[PDB]
Amino acid sequence: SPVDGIRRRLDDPQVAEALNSLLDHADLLAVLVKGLDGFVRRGDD
Amino acid sequence: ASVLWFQGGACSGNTMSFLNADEPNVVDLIVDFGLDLLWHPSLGLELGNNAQKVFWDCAKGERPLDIFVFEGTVIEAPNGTGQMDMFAGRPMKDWVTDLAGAAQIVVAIGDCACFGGIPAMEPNPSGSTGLQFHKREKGGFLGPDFRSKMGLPVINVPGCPAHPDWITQILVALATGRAGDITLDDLHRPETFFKTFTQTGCTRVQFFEYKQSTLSFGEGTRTGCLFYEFGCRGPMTHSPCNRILWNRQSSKTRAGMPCLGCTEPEFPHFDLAPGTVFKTQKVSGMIPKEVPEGTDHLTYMGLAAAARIAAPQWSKEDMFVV
Ligand code: F3S
Ligand code: F3S
Ligand code: F3S
Repeated sequence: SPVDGIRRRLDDPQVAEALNSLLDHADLLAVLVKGLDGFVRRGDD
Repeated sequence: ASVLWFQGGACSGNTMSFLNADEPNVVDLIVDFGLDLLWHPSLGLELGNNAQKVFWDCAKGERPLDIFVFEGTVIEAPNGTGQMDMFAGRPMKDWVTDLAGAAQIVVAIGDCACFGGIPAMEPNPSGSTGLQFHKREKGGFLGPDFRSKMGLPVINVPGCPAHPDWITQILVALATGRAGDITLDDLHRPETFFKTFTQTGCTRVQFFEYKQSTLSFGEGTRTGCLFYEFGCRGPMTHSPCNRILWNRQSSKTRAGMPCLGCTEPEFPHFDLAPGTVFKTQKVSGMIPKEVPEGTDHLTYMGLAAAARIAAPQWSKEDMFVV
């Protein structure tokens, strides 16, 4: 199945390691997108 | 601790500022801190020969002189005679020589005494100079190598006038056994007051950071920093004017007046030449001739452009609102 095919990558070790590393520095991604949102809402300023 | 306070080419502003002292106030300083004010031209009871007796006893060592405070310039004109400042039967400069040589500590209060100040502005008709400085140049009237009997150079409490705390807290420190806590900078100013800048504690530093200029006086000073259009010397001037507020209320910069850099030995800067009063001298109309202390025009200007582009909206609006 397509969705179960991605659910299989979820239990794939290397894929899991990379995703868990993305969840490690998730804060940084959140802050950069928040910074971009901020910059956008101050783009007129 | 006996204190003899003399005035040379003074306007008595340092005395008046001193009289504004709070914590301690001047009366409590004179009475309750063991500082025996032998005489002061604005406050001493003695006149004429009784006053001169006090002065001569201090000068000749008949009575101890712990602190000689000198306010005003050492006037040397005409022709080095000092007769444009005759005090108690002598040129004031002769009194200065004797009493500075007699005192345990010599304190020059105010730019006039520290560095020559306003009277030393060209053409300097009075031949005014400071005790140990003429403007930035060390030596003044007493010479670069003058030391009081406690080994100190002239303690320069600059300002025009000095803030009362700049002298009173030094006097309290001397009176409370904390003389050893007093460190002096290269201009012999107490570092406890003169490591900071006027800008330190200025209510407009955020505008400075974001390069938002006050554009006009009056209500125009409800926003902005005075550095760019009014020649504020705050960032080039060592003082605690925004740390220890004047009259326990304010400071020039808070009020909207540019700091004139009066604690600096060059004061008045540029000798108040035309175009330099309440104006920022600029190169090519954009670059200040003088940048903040320790900065360079290229990094300053680069950071200034960056700060302008990233400026928040509030930095571009009135903040000292009614
Ligand atoms: S207050 Fe007056 S005594 Fe000199 S330092 Fe300024 S002109
Ligand atoms: S921050 Fe304040 S000290 Fe002057 S340079 Fe700006 S008004
Ligand atoms: S002119 Fe002088 S009193 Fe303070 S605000 Fe500037 S150092």
